[PDB]
Amino acid sequence: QLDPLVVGQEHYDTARGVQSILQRYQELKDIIAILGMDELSEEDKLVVARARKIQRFLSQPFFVAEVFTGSPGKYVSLKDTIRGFKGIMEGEYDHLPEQAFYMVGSIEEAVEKAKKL
Amino acid sequence: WAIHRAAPSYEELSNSQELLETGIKVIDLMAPFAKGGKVGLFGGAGVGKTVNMMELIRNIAIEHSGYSVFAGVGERTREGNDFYHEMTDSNVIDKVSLVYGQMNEPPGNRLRVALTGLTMAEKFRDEGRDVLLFVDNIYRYTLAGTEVSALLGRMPSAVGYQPTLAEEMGVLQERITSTKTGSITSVQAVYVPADDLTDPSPATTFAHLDATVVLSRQIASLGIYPAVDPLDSTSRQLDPLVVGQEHYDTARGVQSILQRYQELKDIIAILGMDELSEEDKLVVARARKIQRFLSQPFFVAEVFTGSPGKYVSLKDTIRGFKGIMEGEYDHLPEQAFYMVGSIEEAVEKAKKL
Amino acid sequence: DLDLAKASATDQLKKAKAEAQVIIEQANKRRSQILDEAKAEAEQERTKIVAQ
Amino acid sequence: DLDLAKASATDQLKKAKAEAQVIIEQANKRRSQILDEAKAEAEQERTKIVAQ
Amino acid sequence: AGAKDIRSKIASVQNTQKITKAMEMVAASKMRKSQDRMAASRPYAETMRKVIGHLAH
Amino acid sequence: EAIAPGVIERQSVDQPVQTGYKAVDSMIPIGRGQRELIIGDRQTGKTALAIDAIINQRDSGIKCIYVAIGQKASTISNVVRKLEEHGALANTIVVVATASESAALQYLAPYAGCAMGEYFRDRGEDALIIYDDLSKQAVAYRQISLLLRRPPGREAFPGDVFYLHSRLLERAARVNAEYVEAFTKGEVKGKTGSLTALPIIETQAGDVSAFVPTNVISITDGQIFLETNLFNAGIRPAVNPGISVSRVGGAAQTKIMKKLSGGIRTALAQYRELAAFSQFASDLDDATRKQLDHGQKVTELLKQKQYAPMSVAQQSLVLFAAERGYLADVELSKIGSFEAALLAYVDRDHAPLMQEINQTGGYNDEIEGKLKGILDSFKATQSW
Amino acid sequence: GSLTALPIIETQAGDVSAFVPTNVISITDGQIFLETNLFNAGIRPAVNPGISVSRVGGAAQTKIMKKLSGGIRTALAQYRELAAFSQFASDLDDATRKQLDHGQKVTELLKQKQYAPMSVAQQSLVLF
Amino acid sequence: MKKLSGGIRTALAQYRELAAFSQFASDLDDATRKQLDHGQKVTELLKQKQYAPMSVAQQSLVLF
Ligand SMILES: Nc1ncnc2c1ncn2[C@@H]1O[C@H](COP(=O)(O)OP(=O)(O)OP(=O)(O)O)[C@@H](O)[C@H]1O
Ligand SMILES: Nc1ncnc2c1ncn2[C@@H]1O[C@H](COP(=O)(O)OP(=O)(O)O)[C@@H](O)[C@H]1O
Ligand SMILES: [Mg+2]
Repeated sequence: QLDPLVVGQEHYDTARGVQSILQRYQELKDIIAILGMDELSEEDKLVVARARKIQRFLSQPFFVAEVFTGSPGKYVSLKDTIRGFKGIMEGEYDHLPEQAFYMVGSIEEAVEKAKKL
Repeated sequence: WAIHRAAPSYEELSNSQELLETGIKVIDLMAPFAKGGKVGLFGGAGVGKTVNMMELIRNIAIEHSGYSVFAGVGERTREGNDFYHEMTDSNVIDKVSLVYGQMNEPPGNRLRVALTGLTMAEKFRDEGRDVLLFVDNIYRYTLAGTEVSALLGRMPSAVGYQPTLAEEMGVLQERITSTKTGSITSVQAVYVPADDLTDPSPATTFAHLDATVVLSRQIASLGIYPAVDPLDSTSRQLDPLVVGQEHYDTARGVQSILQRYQELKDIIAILGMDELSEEDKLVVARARKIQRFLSQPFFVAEVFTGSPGKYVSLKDTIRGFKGIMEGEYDHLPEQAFYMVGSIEEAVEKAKKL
Repeated sequence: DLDLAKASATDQLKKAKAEAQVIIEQANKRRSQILDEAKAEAEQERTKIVAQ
Repeated sequence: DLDLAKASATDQLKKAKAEAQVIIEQANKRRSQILDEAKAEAEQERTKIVAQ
Repeated sequence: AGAKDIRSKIASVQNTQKITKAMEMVAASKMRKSQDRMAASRPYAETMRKVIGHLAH
Repeated sequence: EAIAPGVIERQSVDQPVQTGYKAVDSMIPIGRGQRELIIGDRQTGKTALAIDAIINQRDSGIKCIYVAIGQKASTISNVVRKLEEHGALANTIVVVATASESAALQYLAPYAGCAMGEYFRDRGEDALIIYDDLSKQAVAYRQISLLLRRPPGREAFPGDVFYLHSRLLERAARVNAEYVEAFTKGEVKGKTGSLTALPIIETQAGDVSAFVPTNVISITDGQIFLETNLFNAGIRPAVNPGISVSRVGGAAQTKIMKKLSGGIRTALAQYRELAAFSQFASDLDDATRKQLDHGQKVTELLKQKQYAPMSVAQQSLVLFAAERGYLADVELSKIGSFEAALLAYVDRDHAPLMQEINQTGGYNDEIEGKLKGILDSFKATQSW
Repeated sequence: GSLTALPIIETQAGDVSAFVPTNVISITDGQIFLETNLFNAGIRPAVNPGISVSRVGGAAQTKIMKKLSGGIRTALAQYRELAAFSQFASDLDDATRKQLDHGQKVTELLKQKQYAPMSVAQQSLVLF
Repeated sequence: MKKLSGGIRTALAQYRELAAFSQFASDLDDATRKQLDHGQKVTELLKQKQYAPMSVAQQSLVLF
């Protein structure tokens, strides 16, 4: 069902951009392993940081997992998630620590969590 | 006696846990032997395995009242003949019973020779003695059983081995234990296929080994004999609850000292000596002394070193190493420890140097 | 200034000389407590050994 | 002069810290050395009663 | 995967380890030389600053 | 050979099973009726962690069963001598099939042990059963299966190597009072029985993704994963957070422990991974610095000696000291001493409060205040 | 009486850890490992020091050869890794330059035409 | 198309030969930087959407 016709051009494009970024991050994982991260070009150090932010933003708390983590679950509408990923990719949140994105429902909650670190 | 027998029942086993004083400093400190346990010897070639075996035979015959049995499962005939001679010309041949089934034998012989050796060791045990049983290669005792199992047409199993691998290994390794009347200790040479410690044969063997002493070409190259590697040799007897706190923490001390020196020496190799810190120079100066003190002269090695062989009790090794590590004896040179024996002889060697 | 340095001298030695002993006293106090635990436990495990 | 007094004060406190560590160290070493003797004697007592 | 691909990758990683182990030694020798050339540079500035100080202030 | 109670006869696991160890009692709780795999490599402390749970039931009314499959006879004799040394043997059944015995005794032993435990389960009592190696049971079954010429599957294990462990571990269950009534012909009213299982698995080279390890991870309700890198580093019990979970979660913890513990385990997992990158360098370097110091002191606090169980009261107040600050000043060298003193002091003075927290889940703002008071008192007036 | 045997084994891609090669290496008293990289690079015979060894060794060597051939093997084993370091390092220390050029002289010395065997006199003289 | 594709083959060949350096692109000489940046562009040119077929004239035009 992931076709421009079925899901709209905006959703499709955000999904494909996320895939591209994460794959580009996979391709660097071995050079990062051997030579350390300081050898990566400045353009490819931005790719890595956005890739990691995206990795964390895909996490979410579930109502059926409160028994494990204690945190309350979240329900995220589609309209509300393609916007957050468009933002993270376009860079409008590129000044925020990674852990601002771990286990939050919507991008608002992440910009809010960043205030507490 | 018949060679097929049942392991000692549950209530024959010794209700204690003693230790075997081999008389070698490196082993007694870094890899103590349990009386009635299994010891793997993972050294290669050109490192002295045969002379280590002869020293263990000599010490366990003299400083205890035990005999020994050597089972030659599946190895070259040349080594068997030159072992027979190296033993006949050191007077230890009267203290060991040899049984040989070598590479030139049908599979059945290589399979049952280990049981022959073991069932002689059991007769010596029933007399109340403490016995020592050498196996020339347990891996070939596994492979002969694999050959036989294929001959019988049984279905293959894990990675080419017989389906009964663990039971064939167990019914052997479960007969050498310390009984209320006596005990059989065993020193077994182990060969790891393809350099893989996960292959079913090493994985099945290591379930039974208590200690493990690995010989190193390097430690010999530096000239230290025996050539045991103190960082890779291990024993599951090294626990305060069994060996005591002072022995445990002395061994852990020397281990940490040597494993730091192992990298301070690389820092020296790349950046030169005086790049170090002064604390580290002391570490190096003590590590070299400890490393020298792990040498020992054997009664069997007199024909090479000329020095008389020494038998070092455990207490003396613990004292020597606590002293060398507690900052005592920093005032005498590292060559005063080399090939000496006790520390009370290292002081005397430094006196005359 | 000669007046002031003398006063500071006397006061600083006042602090240091006594505080050495107050810390040494804390040391001795904890020594006593730790030895109480040590002797009590070294006695108490005799029970386990005799029941064994 | 004032500063010499200051230095003597800090030196006294340094010595006090060193002695606190040394005394508590000896007290813990005593804990262990007492408990081990108690352990070995109680255990030989067990062995005697069992042999009886 | 498969034994052959993994063995090829192991060979290539050992080769990489060789290359870096060599670059380290080269860099250490060049560091010694480049700080000798650093020690050699002081006297000129050290005396020129004294002259400038005397003349200036 | 029997079939476990059906879906309608179960009941959700509620009560706690206390081991002696802060690590598992805090991060990985075990409830009565749970099945909790202890998995790791050889010589990482599995058998130790298991018989330390057996010894701790010495007084909590839970009968215990320990089955040793394929073990050396010397090890079994030693473990029996320890079970006797701490008085637990009078409360344990030992079912033994040593490495020398037939492959048909090794393969059938854990079923005998489970049949002996179901006796208590079905009468409304509680039991705990330990399968010493369900990796050696699998090997003995593989032998018996290959000797019958049965086509093998992956790693030469038979097709039904999953069913072998499934029909075994599915018996460790908790049953509702109606099952206990109907079974016992009405002799026992209102009680609920349970059988808790701790199977032990051995993994080669820490490979948590072989066949049999994964089958048993897919059969049990959690796993305690003992890592060898930690064990060699002196961290013992070497519980590796981030791979070990308890799928019954906090429902099996006492109220006080559930509160103080919280997300402590994912906190240590975060700390342990952060250490991977901070090994070289880090920014945000005061919050990550306090994060690191806290996590480090916590790991230095979670390690514990063998044969030293500590009641829920002691674990609870030590976790209190761990979480409400109270430990920043004391050094990594003193954590040990802090704990020893703390526990001796509280044994000396506040024996009643311990007697209360041990008798109940025991959490309230009243008890929080009592604990804070004890904490500042020990912290200031006691010098450790 | 005596009977010495020189069995020959073929390996794929120089992999020693194959089945038959690792059996026969475990049966015999040594191995002469013939390296393809040395052969195609004109070093013939392509004997590889370091990875080849004789486990009876000097015990069977004639006295003059035993005296004149003590250092050769380890010298070449070290020279062949020093030459592998040398590619990335120009401006080599003179101390190592001496060792490299000496190892190179000797390596050039040991190659030999296909059918020209040498008596012990000639071999000992050249090694002297 | 036979005329035009000959240059695409060689552009992608040289790009595949140089690709190893794409991770160290900053170090390269500009004489090869041009080959690498032409390879990346001819690679980005061969991307195409689904159900969007090109007549031979359009393919030839774009490859030209
Ligand atoms: N918490 C601990 N602190 C210190 N030492 C420990 C601890 N736990 C275990 N050990 C040590 O580890 C050693 C081996 O542990 P244990 O035998 O329980 O592991 P295992 O996995 O059962 O070994 P195997 O797999 O061979 O049976 C024990 O002798 C014990 O001394
Ligand atoms: N304790 C020792 N003292 C002196 N020399 C020793 C000692 N141990 C081993 N060696 C030397 O190490 C060499 C290895 O010989 P050998 O034991 O035959 O090899 P392997 O042990 O591989 O069979 C011997 O030639 C011997 O001279
Ligand atoms: Mg175990």
